[PDB]
Amino acid sequence: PGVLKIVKVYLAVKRRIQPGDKMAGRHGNKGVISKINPVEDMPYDENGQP
Amino acid sequence: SVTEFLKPRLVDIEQISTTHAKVTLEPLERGFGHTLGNALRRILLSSMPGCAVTEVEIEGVLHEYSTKEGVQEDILEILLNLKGLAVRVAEGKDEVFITLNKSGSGPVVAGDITHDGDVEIVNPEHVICHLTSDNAAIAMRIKVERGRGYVPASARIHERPIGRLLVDATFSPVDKIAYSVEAARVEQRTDLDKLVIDMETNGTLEPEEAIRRAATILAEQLDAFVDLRDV
Amino acid sequence: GAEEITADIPNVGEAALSKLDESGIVYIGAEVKGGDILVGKVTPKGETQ
Repeated sequence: PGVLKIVKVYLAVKRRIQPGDKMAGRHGNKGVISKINPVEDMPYDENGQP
Repeated sequence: SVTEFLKPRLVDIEQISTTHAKVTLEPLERGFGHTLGNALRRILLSSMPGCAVTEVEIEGVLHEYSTKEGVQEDILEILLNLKGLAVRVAEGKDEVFITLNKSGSGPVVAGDITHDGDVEIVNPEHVICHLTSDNAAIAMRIKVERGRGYVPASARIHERPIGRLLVDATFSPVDKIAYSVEAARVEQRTDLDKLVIDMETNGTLEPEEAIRRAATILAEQLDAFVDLRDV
Repeated sequence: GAEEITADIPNVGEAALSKLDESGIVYIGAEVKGGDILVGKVTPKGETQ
């Protein structure tokens, strides 16, 4: 009662991973992302795969 | 002698496939193989120019979170597929428009794109979408820009008509870099070494050009130390 | 009075009305950021000293 019109708007937001987001496995290993490291700074194997 | 070193040269380029190569630098003195290898790997993996899809316009489509009749993939999945397009744009152009029109059932791939001859598609077998009906048709206008690094759509500085879809751009053509330092058989000395760089890219950038661009960046950044002064 | 949904928003320029239609409702497919007007509405107000 008293409502003349309703307009509903649906917004789609793409959320990317960032420091502060919570990530976990299936064994209770939870954590928060601290840094988004560049690829050249990450540990890599003998085949160059980081 | 002791004060004079031996400068490496490009002695071999092996092209295993269109997206895999080995580049051999020889001769290298003791310790210089690892120094140059790490420097070149860090420069190649971070600061190589390339060309990437940035804008897509599909007829009858207003946003990515929608469907098109006769197309099995959503528009979001089509944009994700277009992110994997390997495009080489002729020097002097930092922007190009290519078109993709296709009707009838079948996989719509990169080899169906119409380009003006200044654009080369390196992976024509790359699948962009699937048309599941004989009445189905697709017509996209794709924008390809030159750049360096990773420029997401949000980070682009801000009119844009509704229908134009922004695509996150990964301009760097280099995907994986490995390097090894092995023994070199030069004249009579045994202290020299050989650097082998394994490059896995998307086929857009040549190996030799990549090596020279990395070396140019390294030399330009070292110039500040070579001319050390208070600025 | 009755609140009205319209594009006639006082003290707002044509920059913020670009994404609105004649009825004052945002277009479908409009890329919007914080503070952008989605539905324009005006409420009658009384006498103000």
